[PDB]
Amino acid sequence: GPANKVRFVTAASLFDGHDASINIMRRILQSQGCEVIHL
Amino acid sequence: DGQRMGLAGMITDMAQRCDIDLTRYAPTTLDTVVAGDRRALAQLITALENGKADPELVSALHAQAKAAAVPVLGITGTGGAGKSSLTDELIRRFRLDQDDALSIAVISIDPSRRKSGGALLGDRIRMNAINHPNIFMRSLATREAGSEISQALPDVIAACKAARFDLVIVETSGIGQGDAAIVPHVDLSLYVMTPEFGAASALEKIDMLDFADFVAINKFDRKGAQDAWRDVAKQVQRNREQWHSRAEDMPVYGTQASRFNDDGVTMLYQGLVGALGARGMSLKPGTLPNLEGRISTGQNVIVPPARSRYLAELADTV
Amino acid sequence: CKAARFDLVIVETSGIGQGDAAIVPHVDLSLYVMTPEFGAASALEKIDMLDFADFVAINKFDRKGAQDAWRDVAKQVQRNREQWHSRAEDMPVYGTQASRFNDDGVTMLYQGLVGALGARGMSLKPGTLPNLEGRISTGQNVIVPPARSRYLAELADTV
Amino acid sequence: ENPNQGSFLIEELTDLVEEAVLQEFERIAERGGVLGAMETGYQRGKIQEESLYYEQLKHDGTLPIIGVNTFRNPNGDPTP
Ligand SMILES: Nc1nc2c(ncn2[C@@H]2O[C@H](COP(=O)(O)OP(=O)(O)O)[C@@H](O)[C@H]2O)c(=O)[nH]1
Ligand SMILES: [Mg+2]
Repeated sequence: GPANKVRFVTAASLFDGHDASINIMRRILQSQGCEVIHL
Repeated sequence: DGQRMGLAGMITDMAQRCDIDLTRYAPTTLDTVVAGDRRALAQLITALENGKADPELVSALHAQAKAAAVPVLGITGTGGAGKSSLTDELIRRFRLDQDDALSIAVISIDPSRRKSGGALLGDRIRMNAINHPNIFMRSLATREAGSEISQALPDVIAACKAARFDLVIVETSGIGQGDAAIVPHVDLSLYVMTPEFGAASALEKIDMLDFADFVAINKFDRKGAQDAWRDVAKQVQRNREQWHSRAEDMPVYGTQASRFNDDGVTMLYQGLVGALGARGMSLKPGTLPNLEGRISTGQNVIVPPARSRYLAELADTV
Repeated sequence: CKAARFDLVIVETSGIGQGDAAIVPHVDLSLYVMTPEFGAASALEKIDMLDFADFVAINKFDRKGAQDAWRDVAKQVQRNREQWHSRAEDMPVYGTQASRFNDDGVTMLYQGLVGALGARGMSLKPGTLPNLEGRISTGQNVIVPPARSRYLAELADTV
Repeated sequence: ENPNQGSFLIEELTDLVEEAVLQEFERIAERGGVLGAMETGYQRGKIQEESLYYEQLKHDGTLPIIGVNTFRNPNGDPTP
């Protein structure tokens, strides 16, 4: 594909104790072969 | 709608839509860079990463780096050792002692996925103490099949050095045993280790110890802390061939990163301050309690392991 | 070595790092060993060797977190496998104990490897050992139940 | 069969040795069981170190051992 790589960042807004949504988003993005910094 | 069209398809459309590179948007000079911008700094970093810059620019970068004269400290070790936490603690101690009067740069390198093509640059998460304009951090991926360093790592190192910062810390990905990709390019070497590392004889074939400047063992909670430290110190002495010293004085100290205000952390910071002074970088006189010692005494620990399994005792009582 | 007309070829590599999986195309079957002390659960999702290992074994329940590591590793193997519709406890990951002789998990791994070799069509005789089942050894034939590791502390308190 | 009559010293030594032994017991327990000790070679190395220290001190001569470090009779040492 294109020499460029997809760089993403994922997180949750202030004061929402749930986190699994971040994980579900990020693992799928990773499956799509995109580099993401999850903070 | 997410259930109807599917999250998978939504992500595919999101991925394909955002597909365009920003290569044309790079600058052509270093004047605004040495000025102090950050967005242009990231622009230069990216352009060097993809190698879209003229060799003249890189030559000027190297020329300025030859006048940089700045500390380049690398920290590496086994995967899952926890080097990132140690780096965070070191940065925190730096800020605490020097009253936020330094210009700290941090570079991390993470492995790529050799199959899917993507990666998970998951190291900035552990660090938390970078909420300041005077400390800058950056992450890069592997992107290459074989090594564990960038195809342009020296270039980005020189670029970061040119920015008139105080000290640059760099960490690679988790290393094997036969790898020394951080040795020749950097100035100072910190290697992390764990108590669960195998037999004592196995300690004699970790090639990283050969060039290691300072070795620290993390997470002293587990068994064999003292025994592991003894064996590590003895092996370091043997490899150094400095038979004139006794064992306890070798420059190897191990700390427990996770628990707050570890004494060994302060000891290692004191040692590294001495090391930088021996290499001569400008810094203010020390201000923290500069203790002596070699291994943390587990200070302020909640439970002396002497009472770890109390619940079994209570059950037996019942 | 293959030209020597032997039954089986086994090759052990050097201690690996994280980005190293060079053995993938040169051999047929992949066994990857691991320790309970490996780092955080989120960390393990970056060990590329799991993308090709036909079998993964955590060895020795010396330290703690053995069952925790087993659960996490099995779940991540499922996650990378894309075999969603199957429960984890059946995944091809087994945890054993080297030092202990006659370990149960070793036997389980041997039975699985026999099955795998039969899949590739390797001539051999029918089985002879008691074909036991399970996924993790119970630590049978152990000298002391870990429950009483620190008996000397009890004696000192007694005195 | 009981020479303790008149003895502070026997009791003092007994209690001190008992405390030292129990402290070493606690250290052994913290080492994680005798089997773990055997696996890690803790006591083997400890004995090695203590033997080296003892031999070093004996060769130093700062410990009085009769008839080895002194009283070297001028007749040489034939020892058939
Ligand atoms: N027991 C213990 N665990 C630690 C300590 N420091 C870090 N850890 C563990 O290490 C994990 C972070 O590892 P990390 O630095 O992200 O992995 P790395 O980036 O590959 O070095 C945390 O989840 C902690 O559980 C410590 O001092 N003691
Ligand atoms: Mg990491």
